[PDB]
Amino acid sequence: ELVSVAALAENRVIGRDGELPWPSIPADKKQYRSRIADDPVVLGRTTFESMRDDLPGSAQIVMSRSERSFSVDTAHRAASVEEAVDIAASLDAETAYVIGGAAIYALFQPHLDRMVLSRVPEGDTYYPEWDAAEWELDAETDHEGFTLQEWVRS
Amino acid sequence: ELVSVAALAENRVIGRDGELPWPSIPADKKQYRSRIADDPVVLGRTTFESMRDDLPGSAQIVMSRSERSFSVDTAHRAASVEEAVDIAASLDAETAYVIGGAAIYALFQPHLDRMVLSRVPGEYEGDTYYPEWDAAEWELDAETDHEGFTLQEWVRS
Repeated sequence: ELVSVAALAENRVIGRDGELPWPSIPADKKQYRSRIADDPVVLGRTTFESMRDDLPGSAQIVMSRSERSFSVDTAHRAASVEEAVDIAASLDAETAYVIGGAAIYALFQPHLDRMVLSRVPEGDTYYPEWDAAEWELDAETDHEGFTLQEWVRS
Repeated sequence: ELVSVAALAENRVIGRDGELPWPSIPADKKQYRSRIADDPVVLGRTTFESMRDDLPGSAQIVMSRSERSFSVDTAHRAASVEEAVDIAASLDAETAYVIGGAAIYALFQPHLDRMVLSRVPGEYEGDTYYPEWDAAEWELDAETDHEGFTLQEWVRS
């Protein structure tokens, strides 16, 4: 299954300028990074290179509008949602996570099975709006700085 | 203002592996083609390609990965929502429409200002869908019955 990890405020903002409107949240950062640590990740090309020191999962399916060969042996290039899913399927992935950024989210949201949202309580980039009546809140653990929600399709 | 125009059955289906899944409705097509007639139209490369004999507004902002040469005097290229708004800002346009396909409606949904949606009335089988939208975020500006569909104009809250 296809699932996205995202931390977003009440107005659905995920980013202002470049990154976070909000400050600290290491509770959040421990959480998501543990979550995706052993399964394939799907990410924008700039987020990939913004994490060259500490790469996000089992592998990385990198969304590029351009053909790219990578340094890392675990990095892959996908040009579409379909191609990404095929790469993860060739990896024998059980699940693959969509961690950012905004264009990638919008793009994958129609194909998403589950959503691990960190509800944070003014910006330009956004997490896509979902139908509240067509997703069941599977879990809602209260945490430090935010409140983690896993949302499944009905 | 960015505004989409789409026709979907119940299930939000907008197609089946090539074309419309529902048959007739030329009152849809007349009103949709005339709607977008003069303003710029945001659309995909394959949707543009297929529409080459007709072509929907006065200038077409073609959303594609590849940087492409287009020998059509006004049919621009875009690699993002942002670039696509810049180019319509450049053409002095008031309104920019998203004609789609499915991936493009998705990419433009968090930026939309309006949705102009024709609700074709039965359930159909498909594979390409128009995106879901939160009930709390959108207000229904108007809704009219016509033959074979009902056009809805949804403004954001």
